Amino acid sequence: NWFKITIPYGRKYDKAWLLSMIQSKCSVPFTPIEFHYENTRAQFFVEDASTASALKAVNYKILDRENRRISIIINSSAPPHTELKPEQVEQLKLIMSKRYDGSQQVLDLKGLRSDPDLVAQNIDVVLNRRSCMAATLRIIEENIPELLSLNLSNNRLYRLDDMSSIVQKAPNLKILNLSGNELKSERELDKIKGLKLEELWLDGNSLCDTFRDQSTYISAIRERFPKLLRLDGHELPPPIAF
Repeated sequence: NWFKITIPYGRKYDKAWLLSMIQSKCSVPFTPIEFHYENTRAQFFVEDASTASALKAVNYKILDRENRRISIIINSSAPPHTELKPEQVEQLKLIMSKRYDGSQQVLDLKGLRSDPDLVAQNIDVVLNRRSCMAATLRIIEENIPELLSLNLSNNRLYRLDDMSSIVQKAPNLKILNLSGNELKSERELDKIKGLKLEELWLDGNSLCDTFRDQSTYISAIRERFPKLLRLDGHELPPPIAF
């Protein structure tokens, strides 16, 4: 069992001074295996449960030059160098904001991968990646609870299960655009069945070549979203009840 020690604002101090001050308080000798900087914070591992405890007891005990306390956060963790970095998120978060229309609550995450402003920053927004859509939805839940329309077209999406918790994160989502993706089956829609969509776009997905006529297509989709009014830009015939 390993532990990862993080010192927020570690790059604000002399590596030498810092590590020494820690040891001067830590009851036992330790060794920073894999010490490295990752933006302001300093990080290193500790392959020992007893040590980690000793290290954690050093938290809040070191006063710095400008009279601030130095904090040490400790969590157990995997191995040496085996996901989204804070920096990627505040970035992804920032981009998302620039593409949210407050007036109509519309988040446009269209073809995100080919974006100006992050033209090679080296963070390639990959929404078809589980961890990333995870982060995305998480930001929506925190910052845009009242989201009404979400555009996720052209992102090579192929497994909607990754965004199946959107039902509870975006309660009022009514419009969803999934056109131009890599959905193969009709079954994928079942993972987002809970949305009370009024509008939906699926064209551009191979799942369409699954039906022989619009009649069947609309029935299948409406089967999941009963109150659907528009589909692929076209208005649908009022739902017939029984």
